Amino acid sequence: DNPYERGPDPTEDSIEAIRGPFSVATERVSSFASGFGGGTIYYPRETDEGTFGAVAVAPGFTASQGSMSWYGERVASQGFIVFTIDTNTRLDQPGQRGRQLLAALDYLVERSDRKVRERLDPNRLAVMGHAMGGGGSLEATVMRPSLKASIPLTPWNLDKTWGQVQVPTFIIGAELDTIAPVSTHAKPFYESLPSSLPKAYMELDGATHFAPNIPNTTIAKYVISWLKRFVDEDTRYSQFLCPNPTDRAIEEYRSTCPY
Ligand SMILES: [Ca+2]
Ligand SMILES: [Ca+2]
Repeated sequence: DNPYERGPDPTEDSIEAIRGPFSVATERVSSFASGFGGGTIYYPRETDEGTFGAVAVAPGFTASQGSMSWYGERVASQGFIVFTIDTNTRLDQPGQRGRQLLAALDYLVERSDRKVRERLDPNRLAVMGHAMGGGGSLEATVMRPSLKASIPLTPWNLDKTWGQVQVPTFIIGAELDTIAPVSTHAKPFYESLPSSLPKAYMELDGATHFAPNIPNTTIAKYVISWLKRFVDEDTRYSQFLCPNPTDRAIEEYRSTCPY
């Protein structure tokens, strides 16, 4: 038995659901957060199944210097601690965003409120981010190879070579993205990741750069499946990842399936 399995067996509808099986509480972080600005921690309330892995999330833009994000409730309710951090769109760069993602994770492990800390398995951590924060997801995995998963969303990075990445990486591209075009960012990153790495690339049909900023069931279901498979080692979710998804919303999918 896998000690990290959480929640009932997944179904095609459960992975698409807006709210998963866990109820979610939040903790706002504004002080003692210099390495990442600030953020909101979303966590499962139920403790009877054991502790949870965590994902730090760096969005591309949040209005009015906010930190809440639709990923928080949608992912945390599937059994994860989700820490959505502040953004500075006009200044964020990938290496810095990678540092901030890791600072957010280290905050969770070392300084988070006891209600979060007691629910956290500090050994099972992941990163995800949008745009320069997606470039930062890649950067973070090189800085901290012990991470369990990385999800660069419409990632932007001048550095196209990621052959040193050791962390299972799922890149989501937006087909019509003109800010981080998939032909020169997402796909070159994906193809330079090692052939031996569990990896995937999902291109959203007709989508623009800002698609990850709005609730999107295709993003959510495969983000959830990736985090389950790699943060929780939960092979009940392999069935949704391999063979490659064929959803109508997907223009193209590439992977190193089977994992
Ligand atoms: Ca490189
Ligand atoms: Ca298309």
